[PDB]
Amino acid sequence: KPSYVKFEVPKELAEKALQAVEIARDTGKIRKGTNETTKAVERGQAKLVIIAEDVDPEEIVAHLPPLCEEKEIPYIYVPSKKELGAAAGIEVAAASVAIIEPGKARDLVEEIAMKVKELMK
RNA sequence: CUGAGCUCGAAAGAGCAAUGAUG
Repeated sequence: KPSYVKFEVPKELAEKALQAVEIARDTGKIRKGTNETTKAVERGQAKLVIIAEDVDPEEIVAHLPPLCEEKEIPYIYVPSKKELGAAAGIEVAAASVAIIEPGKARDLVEEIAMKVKELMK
């Protein structure tokens, strides 16, 4: 486990976020890679943000949790950049992803957003 | 900013790329 995990995770919650990224992909609005993830926040209203637990250097995503406390935005880690990339519809690894519109996945974002907001306290 | 594309020979497939191709 890296230095920037602000909370620990079972096999669940991070796998439910992985299949949330799939369902938003064509049915809603998704943005790809850590720069587009960072833009998604600063343009004022992301819906959620996803990060890979296996990043090296780890310091390159360390600006996302702080930025997510300034913007009141909820976030969650998933087991690898290579399975995050696959979920996002691409074949290169992705250190992070952002949700602009959940599509079909509105109520799937809502039930995990609520649980993120408690395991963060 | 855009945000996925690019490099090559043949009968072919490998490599680069969201840790950023194109512009």
